[PDB]
Amino acid sequence: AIMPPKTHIPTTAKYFPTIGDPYAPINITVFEEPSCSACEEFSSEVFPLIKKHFVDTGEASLTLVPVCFIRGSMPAAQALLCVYHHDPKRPDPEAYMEYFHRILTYKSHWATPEVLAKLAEKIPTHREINPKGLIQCINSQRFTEQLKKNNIYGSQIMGGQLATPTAVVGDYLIEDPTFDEIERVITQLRHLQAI
Repeated sequence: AIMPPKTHIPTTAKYFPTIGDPYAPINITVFEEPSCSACEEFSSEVFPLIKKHFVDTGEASLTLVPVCFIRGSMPAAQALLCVYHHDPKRPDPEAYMEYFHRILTYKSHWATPEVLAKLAEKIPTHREINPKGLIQCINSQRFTEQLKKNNIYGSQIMGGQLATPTAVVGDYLIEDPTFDEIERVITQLRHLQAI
């Protein structure tokens, strides 16, 4: 009830939209924009492989951070965080990511609640996601200030390289990442760990 203020921006993966083991030695942190054209191939062909090869093995933690840089994306950005927080008790990144993926693979005035609500249907949650609640949360623009933290966070992280998709493996920064690039960097990280 009465506690100190929350951090402006968290210090551990546990408190970011993350799947896998939060204590894991390696952390993959990905930044994506709801409208980025280069992210469609990534979330569809690259992101799952990251999950399968490094996250499902307990080798890495996978964080996905949303950002809003081009007009028409804020509604979708709102919906993402609206779904991420569909349950007051527990944030479920699993629903939030699958929702994201569905948005990235969707074909400038595109982001409408109806389209955002339809994509949100049948979404797997740990006690279900309602359209009317989702539409209300989008119009409310609850998470405008949050997305500003994300933009500034991802910016300061990339030294201004505000382009997506951008994945961060350990302390390494890979623009327009591929699976080979990500794997090649992990091979180095496993090697340094071995040292």
